[PDB]
Amino acid sequence: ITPSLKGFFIGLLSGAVVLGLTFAVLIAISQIDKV
Amino acid sequence: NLWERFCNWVTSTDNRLYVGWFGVIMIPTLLAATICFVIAFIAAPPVDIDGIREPVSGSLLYGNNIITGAVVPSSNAIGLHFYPIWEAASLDEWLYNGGPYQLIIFHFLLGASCYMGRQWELSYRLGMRPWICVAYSAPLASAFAVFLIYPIGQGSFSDGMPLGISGTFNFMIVFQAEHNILMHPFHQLGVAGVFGGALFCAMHGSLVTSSLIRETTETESANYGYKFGQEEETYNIVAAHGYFGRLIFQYASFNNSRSLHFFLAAWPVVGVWFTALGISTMAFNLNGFNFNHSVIDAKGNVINTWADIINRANLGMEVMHE
Amino acid sequence: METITYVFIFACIIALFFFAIFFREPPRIT
Amino acid sequence: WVIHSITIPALFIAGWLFVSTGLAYDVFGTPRPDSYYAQEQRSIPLVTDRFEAKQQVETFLEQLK
Amino acid sequence: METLKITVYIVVTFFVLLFVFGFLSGDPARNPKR
Amino acid sequence: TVRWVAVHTLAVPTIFFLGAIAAMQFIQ
Amino acid sequence: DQESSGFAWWAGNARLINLSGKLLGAHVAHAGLIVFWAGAMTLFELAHFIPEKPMYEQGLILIPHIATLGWGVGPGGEVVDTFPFFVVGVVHLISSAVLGFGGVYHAIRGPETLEEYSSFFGYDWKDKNKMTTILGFHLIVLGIGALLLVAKAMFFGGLYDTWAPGGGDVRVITNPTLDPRVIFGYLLKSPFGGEGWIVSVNNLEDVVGGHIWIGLICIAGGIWHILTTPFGWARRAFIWSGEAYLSYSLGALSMMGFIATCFVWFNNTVYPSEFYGPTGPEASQAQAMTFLIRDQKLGANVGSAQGPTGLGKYLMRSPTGEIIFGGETMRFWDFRGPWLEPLRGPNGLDLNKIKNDIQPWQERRAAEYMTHAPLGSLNSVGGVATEINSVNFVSPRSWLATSHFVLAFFFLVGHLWHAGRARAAAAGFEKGIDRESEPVLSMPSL
Amino acid sequence: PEAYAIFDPLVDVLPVIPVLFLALAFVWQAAVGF
Amino acid sequence: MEVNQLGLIATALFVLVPSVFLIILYVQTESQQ
Amino acid sequence: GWFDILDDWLKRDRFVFVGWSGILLFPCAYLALGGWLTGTTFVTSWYTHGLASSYLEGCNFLTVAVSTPANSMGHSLLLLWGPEAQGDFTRWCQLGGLWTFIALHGAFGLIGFMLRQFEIARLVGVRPYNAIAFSAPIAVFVSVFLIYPLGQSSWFFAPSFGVAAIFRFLLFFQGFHNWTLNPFHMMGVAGVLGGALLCAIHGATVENTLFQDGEGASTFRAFNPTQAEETYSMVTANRFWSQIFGIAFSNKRWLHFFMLFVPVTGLWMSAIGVVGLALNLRSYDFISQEIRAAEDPEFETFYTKNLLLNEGIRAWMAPQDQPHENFVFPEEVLPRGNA
Amino acid sequence: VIAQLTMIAMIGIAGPMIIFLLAVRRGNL
Ligand code: CLA
Ligand code: CLA
Ligand SMILES: C=Cc1c(C)c2cc3nc(c4c5[nH]c(cc6nc(cc1[nH]2)C(C)=C6CC)c(C)c5C(=O)[C@@H]4C(=O)OC)[C@@H](CCC(=O)OC/C=C(\C)CCC[C@H](C)CCC[C@H](C)CCCC(C)C)[C@@H]3C
Ligand SMILES: CCCCCCCCCCCCCCCC(=O)O[C@H](COC(=O)CCCCCCCCCCCC)CO[C@@H]1O[C@@H](CO)[C@H](O)[C@H](O)[C@@H]1O
Ligand code: HEM
Ligand SMILES: CC1=C(/C=C/C(C)=C/C=C/C(C)=C/C=C/C=C(C)/C=C/C=C(C)/C=C/C2=C(C)CCCC2(C)C)C(C)(C)CCC1
Ligand SMILES: CC1=C(/C=C/C(C)=C/C=C/C(C)=C/C=C/C=C(C)/C=C/C=C(C)/C=C/C2=C(C)CCCC2(C)C)C(C)(C)CCC1
Ligand SMILES: CC1=C(/C=C/C(C)=C/C=C/C(C)=C/C=C/C=C(C)/C=C/C=C(C)/C=C/C2=C(C)CCCC2(C)C)C(C)(C)CCC1
Ligand SMILES: CCCCCCCCCCCCO[C@@H]1O[C@H](CO)[C@@H](O[C@H]2O[C@H](CO)[C@@H](O)[C@H](O)[C@H]2O)[C@H](O)[C@H]1O
Ligand SMILES: [Ca+2]
Ligand SMILES: [Fe+2]
Repeated sequence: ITPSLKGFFIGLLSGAVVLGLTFAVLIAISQIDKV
Repeated sequence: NLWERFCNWVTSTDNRLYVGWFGVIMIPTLLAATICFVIAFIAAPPVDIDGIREPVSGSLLYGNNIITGAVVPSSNAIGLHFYPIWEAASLDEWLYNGGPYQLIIFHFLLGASCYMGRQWELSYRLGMRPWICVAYSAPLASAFAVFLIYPIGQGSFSDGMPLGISGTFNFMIVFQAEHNILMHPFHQLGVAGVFGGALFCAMHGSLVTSSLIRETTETESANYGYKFGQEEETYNIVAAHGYFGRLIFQYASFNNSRSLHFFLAAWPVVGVWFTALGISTMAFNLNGFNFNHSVIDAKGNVINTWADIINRANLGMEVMHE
Repeated sequence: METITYVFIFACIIALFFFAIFFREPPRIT
Repeated sequence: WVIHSITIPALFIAGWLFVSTGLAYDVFGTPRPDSYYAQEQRSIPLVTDRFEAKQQVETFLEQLK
Repeated sequence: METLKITVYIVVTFFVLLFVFGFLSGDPARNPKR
Repeated sequence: TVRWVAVHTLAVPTIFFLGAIAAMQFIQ
Repeated sequence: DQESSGFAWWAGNARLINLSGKLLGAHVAHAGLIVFWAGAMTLFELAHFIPEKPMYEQGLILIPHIATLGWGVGPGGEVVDTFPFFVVGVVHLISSAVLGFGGVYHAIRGPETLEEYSSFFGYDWKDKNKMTTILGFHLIVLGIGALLLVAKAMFFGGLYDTWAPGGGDVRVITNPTLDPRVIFGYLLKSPFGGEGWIVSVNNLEDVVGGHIWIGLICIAGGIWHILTTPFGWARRAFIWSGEAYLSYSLGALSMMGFIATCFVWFNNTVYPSEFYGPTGPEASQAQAMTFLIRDQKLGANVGSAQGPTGLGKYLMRSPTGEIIFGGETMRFWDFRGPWLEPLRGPNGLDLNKIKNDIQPWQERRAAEYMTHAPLGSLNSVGGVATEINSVNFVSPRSWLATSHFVLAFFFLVGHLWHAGRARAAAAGFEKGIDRESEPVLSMPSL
Repeated sequence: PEAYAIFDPLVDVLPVIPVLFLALAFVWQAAVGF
Repeated sequence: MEVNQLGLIATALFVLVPSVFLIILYVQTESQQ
Repeated sequence: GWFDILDDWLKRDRFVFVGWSGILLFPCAYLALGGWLTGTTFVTSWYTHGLASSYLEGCNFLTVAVSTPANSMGHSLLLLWGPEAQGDFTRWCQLGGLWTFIALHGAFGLIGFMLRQFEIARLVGVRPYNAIAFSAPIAVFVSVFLIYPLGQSSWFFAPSFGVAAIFRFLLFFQGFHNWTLNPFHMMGVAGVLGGALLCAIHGATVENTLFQDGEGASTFRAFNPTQAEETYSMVTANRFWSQIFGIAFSNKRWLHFFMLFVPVTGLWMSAIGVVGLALNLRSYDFISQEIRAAEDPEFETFYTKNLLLNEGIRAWMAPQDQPHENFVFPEEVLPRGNA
Repeated sequence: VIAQLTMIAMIGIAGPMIIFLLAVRRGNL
């Protein structure tokens, strides 16, 4: 695990999570306002 | 009577091309411009801009693609003087000093003006609200600006636009050198005026094509279903309204076509007027503000903001021209 | 050679104009 | 009409300070009005190559006069 | 050269002369309505 | 709700940059 | 009123077409502004004004006018006492205070229509008589002032002089030139290069003698119209109606602009290059001579010479018998300024004479016009076009010609706008094409 | 002039107020409300 | 003056073939009953 | 209805309309704008171009923008962590990585707008000539800001996202790439103008033909948008233009579709040229005249005069514009006129 | 400046005031 690889890992790791977290918010919110 | 009958024929609308009273100037002058143009464009003796040195061949017969070929404007030696045929000593003298330029633009302009009216005096005789001639002022403003006006600021038609596809490019660049037109605000609106014209031209073109009440089969062309003279509405506003009304917030959708189409025609026009003002502002040497040494350190060194790069490039060009 | 192509190309333009103005099929009403 | 006499003033003053405090300087790394040319040596501290710049920007900034 | 001078004058004078009377004679009278 | 989330997350930073604009013009 | 009787608000002024009582309220108020603006700039400029330096240096668009009538100027363009400048501006302000006050009075408490309170003042747009009656009075009044100029020219004080045998400043004209030979035939000159149309006006006394005619022509005009009534050929054309009157006004007013654009930019006679700044043609002209003298001064003879461009270093021989400057300046060999012409000999410049005949003012002044060659930016970044951040100005002579042009341009459009709406209105279909019967609907189909 | 020496803002801005009339028209439309 | 020797054929084919292809389609349409 | 309930929520009716694309768009878009302003105010361009244009220095509105990472910084994407930034924020702004932050977040945002411009349709029923029309800026944006830099030594060559920035990018072509004469760019100037022109001429004609549905002089409020017949007679407008310019449009359909066409086709045929110019295939000296120019100096065309101009721009602009190259030109060497 | 600036702010604010007083009066418009 060199600097680049480790560094790159950090990006995607938090990156994906951030992207994935949005989905939860949307998913949850929708469930909240069920017509 | 002959006159009363003749007058009735000019005004008459049955003609395949309407010639109003403005057509009495328009038709002969333009037809005289073109004839003396295309010829002069094809065969121009190597018109000289400065009697000192350098003849310029913008003619088509001499080794010129359409791109490079242009009618050279009049020389500086001739200055701004009215320089018709007979006033010039010899015919070849009248060509060698750049006569045909000064001949075309006069008949062209004085032709272009009467055209602006000819659109009017037709509209008056078809019984329709006549504002087209207002809209047409925008190009005609630009025409007078670059052809007639700007050289007056320079006192010579030499600095006027050489008319041709390379000639025009040469003009702007050199014009950019001296007056720094890019940073000028009036031009910076003219850009908006042109884009937003092209922009709106796409949307108002798109949204209405998007919504078409379907009289056509899928195999058949979609256009042909429109019958010239349909008193049905060919395009749903209710459908297309909410479209743009959903795409962005519903408040701005311009419910009213009569409200829209006007705004459609105000944006490009008013955009262009400022340019023909932006030029005339330049022709008098009132230039675009160039922010220069806007930044400086405590040490007196020049932090050299972008505008300086442009300020240099222009400073580069002007030396090149002379 | 060079020039004579341009005049030719430019000619057919004009020969289109005069041709396209007068000879268009009138789009009748209804 | 309630907290809009509170939020805006307290918040707008923050932006006022980060300029006044100059906190924005070392946050965004903008040069300071006196800081361009360390010593005299008038030349562009132009960052050059990769896998360096983090260290190379240090050099230009290191001197600072 | 010189003959051309007077010629242009005559020709230009003619149109412009032919031009004004069109309006100086009953131009508004020519229109769909009145 | 929905609308509030728009302006709040948009115009709020605007008020925060206006500090930077003004408080700058008095530097130097 | 509201749109119900009328049209929409953004255009809402033309709701006034049929209300004369409101209409006077408009103009008198509007005229009030123009007056008020006039004196304002006067005082506004007077506060920031520096009497020592020249006027064009100050960025000053008005005081030159007042000065040009010879008040507080002094010889040498001295600008002696500013108090006459002060009196002019403040008086217009006080005058405006009356105007708008009246303008308001007709705007509100004044009668909404004048057809009753005063039948004399009452007028109908469509009437071709009582209106023409009005056209007389103004044309009389407007003709009075023209004479009232000459009252300044021939009698009270004296007007500015462009060309005096020295100093070029102040003279009271004795004999004005008047006759159709040089007056009516004057405007008959070509507009183009080398002969101005009205822009030549070599002699001052032209304008005075000229305004005499325009003085005595207009006074005839009123007396003509007051005692007359439109003829047949008039009635058949011109579309008598509320709009058209405005439409005609524009066209005239427009073409006036382009003329006014032309004077300020070229004519040195009326606007003295001295305190209006040097004319564009003179600028490069004078600069070309300062280079000439500075080199001719020291160990060099420029008379018979060639340049790197081949035309010579300074002097050339025009196709005309006169010899001129070279460089870009050759495009202006027509210019004759107060300083240059005496330096000129029978044909062109007399080189031997050029060296000797220089004055203390000329060379200095001719060099003073070197720094200012009309140029500059909207933020006023001056010097030669690409010269970098030095000598920042825009010569006021360049402002007017720019300004009035842009305005004059619009009024062409304006003229071409109302003239459309005027005639179409009279034609009745201005309201939009009629859906019942389309005029095109039944026509021979080509 | 020295008798008038100070009215700073008044003499500083007279000329802007003519523009203000155009602006007034809109406000005078605003209350009227189109 | 000197020129691309074959450049002339370029124009001709670029003029005629697209042109012709529009005619042929058109003359057909004219024959539609 | 797990996935289901999510759907209807996105597709519901609210103030604005957040579609599936909205998830992609607003975050990606709001950062682009949200980034640009920040980089505009604070982040300098100094260590990159050696010349500071940014809002917190003295610089105005027009002359500020976000410059580009330098040439020897290469084509790297400059992520926030990265090898180079190593997760350090400050040096990630100074290197101009914020630039790339704008482009990429912009592009996807720019895409996300396009998709929205679809997702509206299928739940409305309009035909999607809107999105398709919008592909022209896409091509222009992608070609200029993405394909063109990649055809160069690094990101350094690209518009800097500013008012004045784009200008030093304009003359940048005229001097080097001789752009005006590139024919693919002449098709563009056709399109734009041809768009602007016909934009104005349509809006004028239909505004000059109105059936007079209302009373008052001003006809705007005169329009009632209820199941009406065409608000303006095509019959008049047709016979109108046919007698002046000579050729008219008889199809409301064929007209508008021709509006959509020209601006679009105007840009694409320009977006081709730029790509062709990313490779430095730039349209340039005609072999005919050049060789002829070698047969005499006196022969001159408004072409030949441009080559001097394009020559001067290069030499003068070069040292400032491209400090990384470390150009020093002597004085006499600059291709000055009068020589 | 500031003194002068204050003088300018005070010197011509009759526009809005005029309308407000008139609005309160419900005079004519
Ligand atoms: C001689 C002066 C004059 C006079 C008295 C009139 C009189 C009239 N015109 Mg008119 N007009 C004139 C010149 C004149 N015109 C010119 C020169 C033009 C061409 C520009 C026009 C174009 C014109 C149009 C297009 C219309 C009129 C209309 C009218 C009628 C109502 C007035 C109106 O709409 O106000 C309206 C007042 C406003 C809209 C407020 C002004 C807002 C503008 C945008 C101000 C911008 C100017 C400013 C300097 C730029 C911004 C400042 C900058 C610092 C940013 C009235 C009969 C209307 C009509 O139908 O007539 C019957 C109408 O629609 N005029
Ligand atoms: C600047 C020139 C000007 C002038 C002189 C006028 C004048 C007028 N307009 Mg008007 N208008 C203008 C520009 C102008 N307009 C512009 C630019 C627009 C477009 C924005 C309009 C749009 C417009 C509409 C839509 C209408 C008018 C109407 C009117 C008339 C009646 C207005 C009214 O009821 O006043 C009443 C005014 C008040 C109740 C308060 C006004 C504020 C006061 C007068 C301020 C006093 C000025 C100053 C501070 C004091 C000076 C006096 C001092 C020495 C004591 C009036 C003659 C109306 C009309 O058709 O006429 C009947 C109408 O419907 N105008
Ligand atoms: C001046 C050029 C120009 C601008 C600014 C512009 C802007 C716009 N056009 C749109 C639409 C369109 N444009 C169209 C045709 C055209 N548009 C054109 C030219 C432009 N169009 C041209 C020339 C054409 C062809 C004639 C069509 C057909 C459409 C639409 O359908 C659509 C519409 O309906 O309008 C509302 C909108 C979509 C914006 C968006 O999705 O934002 C969201 C995207 C974001 C936030 C990405 C960020 C933007 C880029 C990547 C980065 C910007 C960098 C900084 C933010 C600022 C840079 C600083 C500058 C000074 C350089 C927007 C209002
Ligand atoms: C060398 C320089 C060349 C310069 C070129 C200048 C003209 C170019 C204009 C742009 C192209 C034409 C735009 C309309 C296209 C169109 O679609 O017009 C069609 C025929 O037009 C054409 O075939 C245009 C052919 C050439 C036009 C000649 C113009 C003459 C001008 C004389 C000036 C006198 C002062 C007919 O219209 C449509 O035709 C049918 C289409 O389905 C339907 O009838 C539609 O409803 C509609 O009527
Ligand atoms: C920390 C900053 C802020 C807080 C905590 C705050 C608080 C709130 C809250 C809780 C609401 C919803 C409840 C209600 O409407 O009474 C609201 C509504 C609103 N506030 Fe704020 N506010 C802030 C800043 C702002 C700003 C900068 C604006 C600028 C215009 C603003 C304008 C509004 C608007 C327009 C609404 C209506 C929201 C909607 O219609 O959906 N607020 N505010
Ligand atoms: C010289 C002089 C002077 C004086 C002045 C004068 C003498 C002037 C005049 C002028 C004038 C006196 C002008 C005139 C012109 C003309 C015109 C411009 C007019 C108008 C009208 C018309 C043009 C008409 C129209 C029409 C037509 C054309 C056609 C038919 C229809 C109608 C009728 C509508 C002075 C002192 C200043 C200075 C010096 C010089
Ligand atoms: C970079 C970055 C970022 C971003 C940020 C943001 C998000 C920002 C914000 C954004 C925004 C969202 C902001 C806003 C602002 C705004 C402004 C600042 C504006 C201003 C305006 C103006 C200035 C205007 C002006 C004017 C005019 C033009 C006319 C009239 C008058 C007036 C004055 C109004 C983040 C953190 C994410 C991440 C990291 C990095
Ligand atoms: C003081 C004085 C005086 C008087 C004067 C006057 C009285 C003036 C007036 C003034 C004026 C006349 C003013 C006005 C006002 C205005 C304003 C304050 C403006 C502002 C703005 C506005 C409010 C606008 C609005 C809007 C907006 C904001 C947006 C949208 C659109 C509109 C347009 C709606 C005298 C002479 C004795 C001298 C001494 C001192
Ligand atoms: C309304 C339309 C009116 C159009 C009017 C013009 C129509 C006339 C067309 C005649 C064209 C004659 O075309 C003529 O071709 C020859 C050779 O091909 C060109 O000649 C070219 O090659 C020859 C050698 O072959 C060289 O000596 C010459 O210097 C070079 O220009 C002429 O420059 C061109 O004029
Ligand atoms: Ca001050
Ligand atoms: Fe359309």
